Amino acid sequence: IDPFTMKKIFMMVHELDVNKGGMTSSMFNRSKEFYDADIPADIVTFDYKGNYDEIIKALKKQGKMDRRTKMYNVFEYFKQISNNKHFKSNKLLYKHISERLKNTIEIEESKGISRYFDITTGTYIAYIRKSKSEKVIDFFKDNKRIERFSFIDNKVHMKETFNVDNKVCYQVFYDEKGYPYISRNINANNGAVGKTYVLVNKKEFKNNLALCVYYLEKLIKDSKDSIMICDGPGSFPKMFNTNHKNAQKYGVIHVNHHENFDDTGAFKKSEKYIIENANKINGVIVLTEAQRLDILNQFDVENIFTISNFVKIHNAPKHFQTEKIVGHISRMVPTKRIDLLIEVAELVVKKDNAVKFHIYGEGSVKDKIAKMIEDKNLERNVFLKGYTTTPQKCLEDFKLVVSTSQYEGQGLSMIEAMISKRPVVAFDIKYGPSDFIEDNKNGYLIENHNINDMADKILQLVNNDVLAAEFGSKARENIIEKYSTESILEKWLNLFNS
Amino acid sequence: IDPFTMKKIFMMVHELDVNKGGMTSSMFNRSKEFYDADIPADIVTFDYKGNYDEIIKALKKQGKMDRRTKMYNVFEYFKQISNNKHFKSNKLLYKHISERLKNTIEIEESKGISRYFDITTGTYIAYIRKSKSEKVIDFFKDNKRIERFSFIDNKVHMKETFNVDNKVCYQVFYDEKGYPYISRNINANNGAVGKTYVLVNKKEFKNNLALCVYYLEKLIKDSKDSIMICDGPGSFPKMFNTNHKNAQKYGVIHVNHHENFDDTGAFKKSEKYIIENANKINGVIVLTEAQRLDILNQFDVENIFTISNFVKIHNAPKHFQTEKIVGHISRMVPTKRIDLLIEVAELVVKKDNAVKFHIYGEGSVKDKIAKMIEDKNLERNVFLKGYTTTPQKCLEDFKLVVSTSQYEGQGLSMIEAMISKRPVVAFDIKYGPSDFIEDNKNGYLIENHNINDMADKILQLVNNDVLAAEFGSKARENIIEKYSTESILEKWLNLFNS
Amino acid sequence: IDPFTMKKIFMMVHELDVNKGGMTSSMFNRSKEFYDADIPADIVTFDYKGNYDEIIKALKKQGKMDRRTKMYNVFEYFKQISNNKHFKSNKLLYKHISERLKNTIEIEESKGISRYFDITTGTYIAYIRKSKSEKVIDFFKDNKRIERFSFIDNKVHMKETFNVDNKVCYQVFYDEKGYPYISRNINANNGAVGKTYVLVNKKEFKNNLALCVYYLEKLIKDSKDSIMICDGPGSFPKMFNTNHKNAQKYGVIHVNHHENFDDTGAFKKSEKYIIENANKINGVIVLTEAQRLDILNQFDVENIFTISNFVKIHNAPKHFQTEKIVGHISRMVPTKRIDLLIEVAELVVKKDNAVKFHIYGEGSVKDKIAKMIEDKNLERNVFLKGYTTTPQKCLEDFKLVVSTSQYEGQGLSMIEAMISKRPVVAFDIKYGPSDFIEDNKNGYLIENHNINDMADKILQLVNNDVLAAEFGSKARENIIEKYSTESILEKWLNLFNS
Repeated sequence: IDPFTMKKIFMMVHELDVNKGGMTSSMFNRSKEFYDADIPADIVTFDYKGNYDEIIKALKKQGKMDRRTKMYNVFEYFKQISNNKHFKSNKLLYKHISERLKNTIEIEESKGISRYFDITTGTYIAYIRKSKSEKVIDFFKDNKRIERFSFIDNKVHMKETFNVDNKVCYQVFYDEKGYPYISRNINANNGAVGKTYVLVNKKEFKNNLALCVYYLEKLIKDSKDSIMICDGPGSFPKMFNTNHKNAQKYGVIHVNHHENFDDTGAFKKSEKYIIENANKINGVIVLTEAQRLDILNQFDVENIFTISNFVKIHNAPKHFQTEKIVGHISRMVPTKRIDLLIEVAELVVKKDNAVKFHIYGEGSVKDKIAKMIEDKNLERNVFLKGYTTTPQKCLEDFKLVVSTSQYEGQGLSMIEAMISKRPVVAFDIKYGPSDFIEDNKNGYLIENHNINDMADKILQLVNNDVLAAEFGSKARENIIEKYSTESILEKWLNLFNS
Repeated sequence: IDPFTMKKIFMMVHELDVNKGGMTSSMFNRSKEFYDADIPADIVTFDYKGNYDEIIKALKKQGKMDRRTKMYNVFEYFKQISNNKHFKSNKLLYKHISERLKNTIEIEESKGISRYFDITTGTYIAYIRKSKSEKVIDFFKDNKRIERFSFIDNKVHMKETFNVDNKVCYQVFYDEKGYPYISRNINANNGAVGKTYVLVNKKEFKNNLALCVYYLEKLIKDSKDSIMICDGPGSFPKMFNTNHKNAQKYGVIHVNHHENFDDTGAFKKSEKYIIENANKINGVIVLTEAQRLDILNQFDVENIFTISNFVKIHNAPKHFQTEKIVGHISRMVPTKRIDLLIEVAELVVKKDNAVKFHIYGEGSVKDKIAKMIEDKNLERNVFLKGYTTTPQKCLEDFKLVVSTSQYEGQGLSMIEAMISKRPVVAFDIKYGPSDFIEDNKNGYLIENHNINDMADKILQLVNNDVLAAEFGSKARENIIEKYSTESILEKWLNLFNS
Repeated sequence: IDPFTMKKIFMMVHELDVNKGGMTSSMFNRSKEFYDADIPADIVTFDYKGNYDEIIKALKKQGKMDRRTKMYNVFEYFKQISNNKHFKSNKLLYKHISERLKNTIEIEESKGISRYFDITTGTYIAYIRKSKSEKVIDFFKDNKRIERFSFIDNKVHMKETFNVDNKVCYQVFYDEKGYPYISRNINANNGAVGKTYVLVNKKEFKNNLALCVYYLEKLIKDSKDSIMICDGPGSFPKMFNTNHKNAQKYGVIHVNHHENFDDTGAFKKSEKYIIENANKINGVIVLTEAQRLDILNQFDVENIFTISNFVKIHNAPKHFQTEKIVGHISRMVPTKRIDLLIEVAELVVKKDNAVKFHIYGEGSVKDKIAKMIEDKNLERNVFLKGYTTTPQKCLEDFKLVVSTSQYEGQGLSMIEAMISKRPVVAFDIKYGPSDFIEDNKNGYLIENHNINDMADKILQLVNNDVLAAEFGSKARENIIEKYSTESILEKWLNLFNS
């Protein structure tokens, strides 16, 4: 690959945030590898945040995002156009705000929260809340909130309008000199973005889709060296609909495409739309051959390719754990079936008592598990430890780990554990686990409903230190041979070259 | 009749419009005949239209309204009072509008539709739509429409106010120099007019009824030579409630007074109110003796008189049609039972295929007929040709015509067809057809449910050219002897003279 | 008692009003007796009225309130603080109002009611209603009322804000120079007072409870000579929650504490809260030993004391009535079971016809009694005479009187009648009647469901003039011996001294 290649990759997803994992981790690391191979791979997002600067800076400070990865955001782009049209700050905006606050007395609620009342009439005028570098000002009309101005570092970046139910129905974004550059309608019911007005260019759009199609045609040169990769399934139409004639388009599916918990044969509606149009773009990528194989029968398309996530080999713990500890790391999600896990930890501890179960995670499964834990009185064995910033020093504490998930794209959490020499006991589900857990040499695969069979193989190893240690080391080394950076990279480059 | 008579007739109805037929046609022609006999007969209306000038001009251009017939409208009257109180245009109104639009940028939607956004705050200010000589300006508040200004020739004539559901709850009417002369409350639910404020006279009224009672006492001199004729049943209370001591009052009923599709013996509520008060005014007029007869038993009143509509004899077609074509002209209305018609055209064409059925009309029966047409697969026989501006050159194309109506006042469409020498096959219903279709000499009457008996007599004549031609000529000439202008006029004059 | 004692009693209740009886009568007279014994006893209220001055003046003019009794009201207090901070009238408030009314025409509705419309646009601006010394101005926005300014003697005292449903959601109170001193949120659904802003002191409160707790700590010196008596059960938390360490606190229960019409054993929720905290204050007072006795078992507290209302002996009528008249005085309330009364007056008059039944009262039982009266056709015997300002000259007209009440605190109306030498026939209910009607010496007690037994003893006396006269005189004198001022007063003083 030409160190001076003019190839560039644009990887698309709705938003980035701190403490948001999932495919964005896969995007971050994938960007890192492309740059290492001298192909810049940046990220494109389509949502509004007044503090994206702080968010990206923090993602890089925490080592989650490679320093070379840029994020291109649609509102930032028009903000930058607006910044270069005015050469004088919008004082009138501040005057407008200041005028509405004159003739008021202040009544404090607490140190950064006060209300303001007209001193002639006693009418409720404003609510002001201040925290650190942020400030919100809420204006009232007939004692109902109508507007909120949001500030960062004493500069307005956003104004919101509220309807009779006190929900947002309109937004304005201001540039760094105080000028409005975009406004847009919000449907108060569901929060869907509607008509979008690009004020700085005197142009209207039907909605954010139309806005971003336009943005991408400005952002991404129409050359065969421009590569677009859409990871966010919700964002695929933005890519699909541009008028690029020469730039390449790929869509990546990160999850099982079958609808969750269905016997109809139902496919998730977005991922089905992406798959069905595979022959209208350069390619749809899935993480396993298993999934690629299922698709080629099910659908009449051919442009389906298998490319695994890159895998990064962190250093293993210095010490094998031997205390009968076994943990679970995950978001608290229905599809990871932690409900079965507690019903196996129930089983393990009726038979062997000194085993305990450490659970890290946050989500819609936590407080109906906590209640599930002591309904059957098990919280001196089963522990629910909340969120994990450092889920590698949690791996060191574990002898083995468990996965009761029914639906995965690849199961990276299971791979990541094997890297720390911590062997895995998990369901034989699609897709992922069947590949990198070799039954009886680095961890166990069970067939997916037999939580009883899970009892045996789990407490087997929680009292066999040497088979615990040897399998984890066979689990780490297996990963290294199976998922090499150079192998993945090559599959990418063959697609781009055509 | 004195060519210098001071008699004048005021004929009342809610509104006039282009493409609105029915009794207004009867009013138009009736006015024409009264003027010919040297008695002016003008029309009074009670609704608001900013473009009534254009509407009346067009009605006269199209030859629907006699050039001598004036329309007196209640809002026009107060508009004219306001016009003579101010001698300087209302610049402040335009300044008010212009002020709210300053400091905006424009964002086009299409060539005559743009939106306006405050350039300091980005707030949505206005929507402007322009077409030819008309313009509407919509102002927004918290991103919801609150007001609409309507323009004709760049002059405001109306302002409307909108509630939270974006429905009108208040209206203002402006005179030709821009001054508000009337405002009024609207009930957003049903559109009923409420409190009405006559600003130019500093006076309030309970509602449009009270307003128009007042108007009529100003418009119509209280002399025995002032004659009021109420045609619009909805407008009867306006007439009934004035304090005129000397002016004559008549009400005309144009329809069957029995409630439609009823077995109770139910009378339409308005027409019952008019009938019950017949002995409290000079007279209630119905179009047939049949109907007059039914009333005199049913009710304890005597002032019921029969006077037919005037009938105008247009020139007949030069040629008899002989192609097996037979048509239906009507609004698409439940009471004209076109449902039976298609179920007779079904019958005719199972027996004789080369017959086809041309249907002109628009209404609430059209798209459940179109579907009814091909559910039984008949659209190469039965044709639905939309609206008719020239329903006489449609008469020429026909050999005969059909009426499946169950409820009529007289059945003028059936008479009008006979004039074009096109004989009629229609139900023997009340009221009208029993009079001017002589069974077996100019057309057929069937008894009203036997659509099978209709099959026989219809396709009889669609293949008997000479009985088709002779009956139509017997149908035209019959009309001429039966309904003469001089005969009708005389019945009117005897009422007025008493 | 020291004529120079620094003892003072503060008696608490939500509001005072004219034509509002009940415990406020008991408070009025109780105040009178304390002052006579040289201990000032004033009243504290917690609601807003712009005309409290007129109301108190009228209560004293009518001899209902002792001239020495002051009323301390929470809003008056802050009004007075505001009055002493400004030394210039708030002209801007009047300018604000005047500005919104300029450029309008007036349209009269009647002599004190007019509407105002902008003369440039015709928009509805205001509604003004004037009566005597009061005026309200309503302002409109998009033809919906948003604000009402209330005036007394041409000075604003209140401004109200209206929501989309035209209900109050915010109030402002202005001082006598026109300055806003308090504003507060109203929940439009139920009318509950919320966040309260004491503008004159730049301070906020959670609600009226928090406001009044604060008020009472300012109003009532924290000394053992400050005595707080809470009569209004709704107002007990205001007293209970102050931080007074030294001032005494008593709560008085005026009614049966059992929930009305219940078989569960349910206690009225407020009175239960007061009773349960009896040992946390100086004492809970009930009107009878009977009720005190029921409580000491039912609850685990001891600070329950019995002290009767003071009783005032008005002069008796000069003449015994002997016409068979027998009356009922009461508010028309479910708990006084006038339904049974009419079903005894039914019984009395089937047997003796010349007896009639005079009923004075107003309430939620009147119009389902009127209908109940002639459904059984009895209004030439049973009479419903409306409200009574002079219920002593109604006592003179009566030979005896009746009470069918199931629930009482003491039954003062029954006592008051005996004073006029009018003996009572009433149910033996709790609490009260068992004490001061001695069965067979001054009136009759029946057991509470036997309305038939009531027939006998009633018409017995309506035809025994001498037993009617003698029992009433035994009824008057009994009261005098039983309920002496000095006896009551002494029970109070022993509590205060401890």
